[PDB]
Amino acid sequence: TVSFETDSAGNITIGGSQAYVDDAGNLTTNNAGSAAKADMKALLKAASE
Amino acid sequence: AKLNTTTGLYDLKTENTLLTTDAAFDKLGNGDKVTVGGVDYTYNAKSGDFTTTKSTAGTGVDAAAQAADSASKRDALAATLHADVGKSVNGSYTTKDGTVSFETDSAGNITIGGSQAYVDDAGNLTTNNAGSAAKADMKALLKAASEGSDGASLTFNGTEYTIAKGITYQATVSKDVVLSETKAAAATSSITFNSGVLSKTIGFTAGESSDAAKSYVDDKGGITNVADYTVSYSVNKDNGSVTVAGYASATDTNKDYAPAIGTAVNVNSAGKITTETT
Amino acid sequence: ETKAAAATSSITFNSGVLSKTIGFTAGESSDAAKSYVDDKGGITNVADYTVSYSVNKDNGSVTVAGYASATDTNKDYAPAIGTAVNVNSAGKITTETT
Amino acid sequence: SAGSATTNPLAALDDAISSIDKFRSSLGAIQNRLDSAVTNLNNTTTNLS
Amino acid sequence: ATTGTNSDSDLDSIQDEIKSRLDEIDRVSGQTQFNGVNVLAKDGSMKIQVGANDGETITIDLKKIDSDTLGLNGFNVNGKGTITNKAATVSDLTSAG
Amino acid sequence: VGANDGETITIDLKKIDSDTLGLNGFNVNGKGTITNKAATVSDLTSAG
Amino acid sequence: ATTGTNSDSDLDSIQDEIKSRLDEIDRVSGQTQFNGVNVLAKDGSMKIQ
Amino acid sequence: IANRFTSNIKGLTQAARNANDGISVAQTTEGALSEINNNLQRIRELTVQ
Repeated sequence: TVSFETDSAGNITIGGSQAYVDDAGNLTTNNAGSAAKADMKALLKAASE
Repeated sequence: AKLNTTTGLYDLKTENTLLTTDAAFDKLGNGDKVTVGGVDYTYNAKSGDFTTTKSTAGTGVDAAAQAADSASKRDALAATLHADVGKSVNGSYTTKDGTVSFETDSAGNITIGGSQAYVDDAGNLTTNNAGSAAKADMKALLKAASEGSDGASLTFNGTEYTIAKGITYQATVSKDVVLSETKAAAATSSITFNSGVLSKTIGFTAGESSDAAKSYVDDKGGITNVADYTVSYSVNKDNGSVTVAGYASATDTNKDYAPAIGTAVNVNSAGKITTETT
Repeated sequence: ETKAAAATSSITFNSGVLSKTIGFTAGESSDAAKSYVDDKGGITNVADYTVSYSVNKDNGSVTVAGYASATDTNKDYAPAIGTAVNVNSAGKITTETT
Repeated sequence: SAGSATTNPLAALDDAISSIDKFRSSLGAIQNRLDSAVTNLNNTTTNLS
Repeated sequence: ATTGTNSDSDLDSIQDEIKSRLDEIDRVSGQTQFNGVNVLAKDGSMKIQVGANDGETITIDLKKIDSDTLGLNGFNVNGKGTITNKAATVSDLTSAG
Repeated sequence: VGANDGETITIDLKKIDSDTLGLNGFNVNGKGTITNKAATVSDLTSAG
Repeated sequence: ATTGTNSDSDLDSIQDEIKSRLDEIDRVSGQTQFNGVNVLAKDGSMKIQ
Repeated sequence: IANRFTSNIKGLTQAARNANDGISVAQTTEGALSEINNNLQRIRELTVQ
């Protein structure tokens, strides 16, 4: 389970810091492999795929 | 003093003790570098101990070498040292552009905010799992960081570890310990005395210097280049008084220990030889 | 004679134990050595150090964050990061508040 | 699960006061003996004169 | 202060006064001085020549009087004293290992 | 307090007013002021 | 003066008095004279037969 | 030794005067605090009403 603060116009923020979505679909606050795509649309697309 | 038959003078010879590890350690200063067994230690006077930089492993030059095995076993050893079963410890795991808190309790178990997190293929830390890629352990986290495309930085209670794109980290060893390895056997330990401007490297094997260097301490402490201390005394046959009639030294001595010629020789209160009247 | 002519002089500093030899051109050092003294006196052989300050735009507070050196420098002139910097009596930028 | 409050404050204070009183008594005795010495010195000086 | 009717604020005020007076004791001990000699800060002795020949001396013994030699260091009268600890449970039982 | 250097006693003072005791908008009847706040760049960014 | 209760004007007056007395010390040192010799203005020595 | 004793006596007398001034400061501040406390008590009574 992850609790995230969505911001205006679409953003992901965990613990006051910008959060990134993993390519496989997990949510993190640190980028790995130069794959951040810090957007809720990207999070939804990753979850769907 | 011995009488010189050919000249008739009295020559007094004083010996000088070779530099020892204890004296070198006493004279050790801030920023000094000690090389024993091929590993370099930096002395710290603030805490009075030697700081070291230890890489994980890597000796072979190709993939099919012992380098990978050594790296794996050193990673396992570090993870085992990170057990801390009795009490929990907090740290931070930082990627190239992001950071995350870390709170482990025992056996290298990753817990973030009271909920167990997991490590990904690229060392990413996520509270969730995609495809059952949990492997929530310190060993798995370290292996994923080592095999990851990008390096990471770990901050713990002790020193800060850096996983390169191998793990480089600082470590602390006691001066007494380092002394024990230096004096244990015929080691090639060398000490560099650095004043921040002036530097000299002394290489001594199991105590005394064997690098053809005249390092000695007996004069007043410290380091000196005088191998031998010999001075000639002339005894007046009529008066009976003793005067200094020059001196000779094995090394140059740069006339640093030169006493005045023709000055009366006096006996100190303790019984030594001294030119001071009072 | 060392300063006026374009000679190649050598100067040796000896403390009785520690020795250093520095080559000198006509007024400067050309021995591929750093040999800088301008900081406070003494030869500290550091080319230059750059200190990076982070400015907090919320209130305007300035702290120390980042040190760069063209030489090893042993972090001699590197203040600990995250320490609030102040202004000395003479207007210089300095970290202590005494 | 013993706490941090001092166990026997009155006993500790009594011990402190007793130590102070002993040291004061010692000083008083020394002062009396010194005054007696002064008187003896004056008498001896008069007789020697 | 030892009375149980007093509340936490009252105990805090009383202990503040106690700490102030202990500080006064320490200050007087440190600062009392005679002819450049701290009489109360050393555990030595003084010799007084009372005769006309050598050896005719009287010794005054001084004692180092302060908080340390009287105890009273953490005279924590505003503390908590004996407190009953809570019963164990399965959560911290497993946390213990 | 002493005759030599460093022999001092310190008296601590406190800034006592409405601000340090709260009570600013006591507002028993419900009509008063707050003097809300001064904005900052973080507030502007949050506002967009 | 070292007491912290004093204000700026009080410190100024006290330092004025201090400066006046230091000036007196200097004046006495400079002007003290015996037989045309400034006894306190020189670090020398005098020889008596 | 007489000079040292004179210096100590003068210093201690002046220190006693300084302590008296400090006591005066404390008394004035405490009177102001007492008046503030009375006002606060009356305000609390009004709130209860």
